[PDB]
Amino acid sequence: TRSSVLADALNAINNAEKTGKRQVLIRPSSKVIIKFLQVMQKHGYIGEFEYIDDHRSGKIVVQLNGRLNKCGVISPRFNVKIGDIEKWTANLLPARQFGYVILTTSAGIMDHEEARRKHVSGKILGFVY
Amino acid sequence: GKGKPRGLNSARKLRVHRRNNRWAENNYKKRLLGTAFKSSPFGGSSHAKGIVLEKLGIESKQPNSAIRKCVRVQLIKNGKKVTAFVPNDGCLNFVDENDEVLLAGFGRKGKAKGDIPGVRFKVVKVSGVSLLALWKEKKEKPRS
Amino acid sequence: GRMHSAGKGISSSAIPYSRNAPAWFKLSSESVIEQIVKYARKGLTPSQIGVLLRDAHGVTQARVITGNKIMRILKSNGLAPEIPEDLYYLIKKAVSVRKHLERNRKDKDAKFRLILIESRIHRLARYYRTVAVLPPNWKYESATASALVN
Amino acid sequence: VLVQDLLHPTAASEARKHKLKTLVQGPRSYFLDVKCPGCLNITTVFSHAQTAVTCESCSTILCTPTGGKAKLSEGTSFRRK
RNA sequence: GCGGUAAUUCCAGCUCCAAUAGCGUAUAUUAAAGUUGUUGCAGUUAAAAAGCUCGUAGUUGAACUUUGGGCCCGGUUGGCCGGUCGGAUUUCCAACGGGGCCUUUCCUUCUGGCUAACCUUGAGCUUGGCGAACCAGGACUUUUACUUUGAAAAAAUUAGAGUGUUCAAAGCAGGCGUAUUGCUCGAAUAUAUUAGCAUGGAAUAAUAGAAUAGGACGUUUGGUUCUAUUUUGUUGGUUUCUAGGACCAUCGUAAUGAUUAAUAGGGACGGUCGGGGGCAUCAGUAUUCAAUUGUCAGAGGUGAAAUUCUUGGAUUUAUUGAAGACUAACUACUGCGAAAGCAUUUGCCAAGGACGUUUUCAUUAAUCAAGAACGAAAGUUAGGGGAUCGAAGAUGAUCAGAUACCGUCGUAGUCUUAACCAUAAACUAUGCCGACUAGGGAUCGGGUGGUGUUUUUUUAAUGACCCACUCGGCACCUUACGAGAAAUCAAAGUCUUUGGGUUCUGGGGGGAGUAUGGUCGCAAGGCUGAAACUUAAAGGAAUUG
RNA sequence: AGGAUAGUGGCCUACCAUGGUUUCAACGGGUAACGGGGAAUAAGGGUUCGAUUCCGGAGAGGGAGCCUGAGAAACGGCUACC
Ligand SMILES: [Mg+2]
Ligand SMILES: [Mg+2]
Ligand SMILES: [Mg+2]
Ligand SMILES: [Mg+2]
Ligand SMILES: [Mg+2]
Ligand SMILES: [Mg+2]
Ligand SMILES: [Mg+2]
Ligand SMILES: [Mg+2]
Ligand SMILES: [Mg+2]
Ligand SMILES: [Mg+2]
Ligand SMILES: [Mg+2]
Ligand SMILES: [Mg+2]
Ligand SMILES: [Mg+2]
Ligand SMILES: [Mg+2]
Ligand SMILES: [Mg+2]
Ligand SMILES: [Mg+2]
Ligand SMILES: [Mg+2]
Ligand SMILES: [Mg+2]
Ligand SMILES: [Mg+2]
Ligand SMILES: [Mg+2]
Ligand SMILES: [Mg+2]
Ligand SMILES: [Mg+2]
Ligand SMILES: [Mg+2]
Ligand SMILES: [Mg+2]
Ligand SMILES: [Mg+2]
Ligand SMILES: [Mg+2]
Ligand SMILES: [Mg+2]
Ligand SMILES: [Mg+2]
Ligand SMILES: [Mg+2]
Ligand SMILES: [Mg+2]
Ligand SMILES: [Mg+2]
Ligand SMILES: [Mg+2]
Ligand SMILES: [Mg+2]
Ligand SMILES: [Mg+2]
Ligand SMILES: [Mg+2]
Repeated sequence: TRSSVLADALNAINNAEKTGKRQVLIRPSSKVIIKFLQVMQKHGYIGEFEYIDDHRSGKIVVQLNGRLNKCGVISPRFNVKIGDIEKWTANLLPARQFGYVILTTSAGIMDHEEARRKHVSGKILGFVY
Repeated sequence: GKGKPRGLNSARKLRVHRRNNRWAENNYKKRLLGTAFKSSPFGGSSHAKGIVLEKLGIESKQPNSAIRKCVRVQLIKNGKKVTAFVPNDGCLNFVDENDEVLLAGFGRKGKAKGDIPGVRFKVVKVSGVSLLALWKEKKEKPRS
Repeated sequence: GRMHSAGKGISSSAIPYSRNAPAWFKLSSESVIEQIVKYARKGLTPSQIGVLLRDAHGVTQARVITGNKIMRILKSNGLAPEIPEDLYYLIKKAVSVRKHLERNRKDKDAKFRLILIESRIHRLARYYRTVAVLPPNWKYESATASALVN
Repeated sequence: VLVQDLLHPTAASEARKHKLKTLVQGPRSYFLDVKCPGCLNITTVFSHAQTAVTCESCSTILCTPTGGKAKLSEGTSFRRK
């Protein structure tokens, strides 16, 4: 059954972007989905999005530019140390210049560059580029 | 989900699954069952000394018409009987009988080599004199 | 889903967004509570009480008319049954099927569906035991089940 | 389509859609103020009632249940509420 | 692969090539090998989805609880300036990271001292605020996982800094002076899993709390019990108050205290739906047989025949009767069921899906080793039944033979009751759950709407149809954005841009689903299941012949 | 509870109870198994090896027992059996 809602969200976004659509509807709108999309937004990969408050769990309507090639999820949320960050980024990013591996740290959810700056590590959620 | 479990607490499954599917291999199976030490007329050794009993004119496999000039060898440590091939033009005439030859494999990890059916070994020495050297006339065979 | 079938149906209520409703409204919370207690003293279950308040009176749902649910109201007014209602109905169904199977020994479809029903009973009993509305040492046995109904 | 507003759809489409599959799910059912001949004493009746509802004044009959919407009796007057 | 009287492959000569004081061979191992697959395999057809469902060790598991805004402080990078002769400051626009405070925000405190930063202000450096910033000891104190930092992890080895072994492998040496007396730099640093130790963070993922309140606060108010120093003048025995725990009680204070209701799941209810199941019952012709009946010489079968039946009347006709099986046509890219499977009527028994629902519970869920139910046909045991067809068998042919195909007979079986067996091309050769991604129309079931058509009693409500829509199914047509070795696929897609969850199986072909041992079974056999040995191809999909 | 031990302890004895481990793999079997530090090969992950210069353990042909001593179940020390 449904286990990771983030995975379904990013699969839907990926398929919309592959099909050329400029918007997509996410159900059922978790907090980690919100913060993930906020990271992608701060780096300029999706655009605006809107949380529809049904009284159950939420929906999200995301606007999409064409800047996104793959937003992905890493399940299980592996525990990641400060050099394993580099190992991962090598494995699952296209280049050393762009792309962001995203990891939930005790200092919030962030990208791996911000995690290197703050000098903290955590659990790996996914990636975007 | 590609079959295999991905969960962060599912490592025991992966381990024991690997163990079984490793037994599905060939090299792992031969290494762990100990077939070399238990079978394989040597003892997993590179070479073995043996005593010649008989010379043989083994006929080649097809498509090939030839006779391959082998010998029967009783190994000293095991007592096992073994067929071995004497590689060169005319070198069977240095292996007369009751010689103490050194055998090696041919190179196929226990299989049979070419058009020669059933032989897995070759003669490297007779009385410690190196068939290659005897054939190139660098040394001569002892009297006895 | 349908754990014991391959059905994939979506037949469910779609309750409204308004948690405070519906502005055309009759009876106060006390009137609705005494109606609930009246219907419960004559032996109806929360589902029947809800249906009756819904269709005969205007009561969208007791949780918004009142602040509490029907089973809570009954538990607070002393009308809580000895086992929960879904489990009661499952035990009832299993009893009927076992009786039928004794009268008809070649109904293997009935044997199969009885095994399903019993599996379901045991799952719910597991849940109710680990949330402590049934005690541990609660165990379902057909023999005593026939009167565990009552 | 490749571009559309999923936050402000058309009411036609939302009424065409299934109740759960709308932007915000909600009931398509409703209640009625029903008058029986004689005893005014109006009764509140749900459209999908599941019961043979009858007025408290007398057991006349108000609505017979069906697989969906209830069938209100012949001599009755109803007001969507 | 070469070699069968013109050998670029053997034995030699010449020349040439590769590595070179080293080069080759054998065995083993590593890479190659994404041919072990966590990263990272494959499973429709190439090896491989268990026959189907349920289910216990496990794995996985919907959303939700402090967010946002402000004010300050001081760090790291930068940046004119270079105010120094390619080095740096400080007042500067910004970015990057920390700490503190206020916004409803106790972000554990009890007894004390430094009282600290101090309303403390003496005339512009002075006599006197609030316990951690310094300690003591205490009342206590939700539990983990995770991650940061640190300590710890012998040396050698490893990576690596410096440096004359004449270079280098190494080693830990050495270098510099007036070398007459001496001076001096070193022998670093990093890695070192997991477990344990301390530490900051506190997202992610679990865990607990106040719900028949034996709940929290507390300046209160009795009380019960326990411990007790300083003093009363002393050692001790009684005490009174007094100080300190703990517990109970009643008064008081509290917005006193229960998250949603997942297009997750269970359950109830409603009208339906179905060749779903069990029991009983009804009907239909047909087949075989028998009886009676009429007529008469061929009838049966075949490609052609013969075996076979026939003047004792065969075949055929009519009228009946008995038996047992089966359920035609209607019957469809239609239906129900976990699958196997299920088709005459009627009644009973219980069950189930889908739909509807402003009903109820509330995460109870998904998949699942072990374990269990069901499981076509054949087969086995025992009874019954026994028409038809018919493994065996007998026969007539055909044939070189034909103990096969064809024909005629025909036991077991085919049916049923009570037990066994548990297999199949048990096939969609495609595991289950879940989300998304293209169009089109039809159809089964349910529901909604429409002044729609028709029938009723012109009329109503129905029912049956039409239009539109919707949920859920069996499927189908077109395309390939995509996938694929292709055949082809709306899943076999969202997979080197490789991770949604989970179970099973395979690792070249044979030997081999064999031998052996266990276990089940009356048996037949099933489940589990090798090795020796052998082999360079077996195999898939397509292409032209 | 006692004895024994340098000392804890079923280490041993008396009395008593019926416990303890196990699909999170007990117990049993095999190892061409001393364990580590480490070695080879490794893009990354890993696979294989590690009798062997250091650390720990064990043994002195196999078993067992013991004197002396701070310390040995010692073997270039005794006692017995094979
Ligand atoms: Mg996990
Ligand atoms: Mg060949
Ligand atoms: Mg299930
Ligand atoms: Mg569903
Ligand atoms: Mg050559
Ligand atoms: Mg030559
Ligand atoms: Mg590699
Ligand atoms: Mg493969
Ligand atoms: Mg095949
Ligand atoms: Mg196959
Ligand atoms: Mg299957
Ligand atoms: Mg869990
Ligand atoms: Mg820990
Ligand atoms: Mg719901
Ligand atoms: Mg019903
Ligand atoms: Mg029936
Ligand atoms: Mg006649
Ligand atoms: Mg019929
Ligand atoms: Mg039908
Ligand atoms: Mg099978
Ligand atoms: Mg199969
Ligand atoms: Mg799917
Ligand atoms: Mg329809
Ligand atoms: Mg449809
Ligand atoms: Mg269907
Ligand atoms: Mg292989
Ligand atoms: Mg194979
Ligand atoms: Mg003791
Ligand atoms: Mg004891
Ligand atoms: Mg050993
Ligand atoms: Mg050894
Ligand atoms: Mg010793
Ligand atoms: Mg010796
Ligand atoms: Mg000794
Ligand atoms: Mg000696």
